[PDB]
Amino acid sequence: PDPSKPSKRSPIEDLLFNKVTLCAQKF
Amino acid sequence: LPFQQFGRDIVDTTDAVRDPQTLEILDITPCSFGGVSVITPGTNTSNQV
Repeated sequence: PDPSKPSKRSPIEDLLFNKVTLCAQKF
Repeated sequence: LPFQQFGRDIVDTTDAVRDPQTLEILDITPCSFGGVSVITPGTNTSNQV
């Protein structure tokens, strides 16, 4: 984990979370 | 546009309308709703929920 990042995530985890991208209304 | 009256979203649901007299564009949002969950301990312990 990287302490500098506010979310405390590893760089590879950061790229994994940014790579995946997800309507969302009309209940 | 001047010839347009209603509006529809992606799933063909009305979400806008033009006032017949004042000719204003009004948004429509459904009133709030949702589920209700009840949290309780064992009924032999207490009756608070």
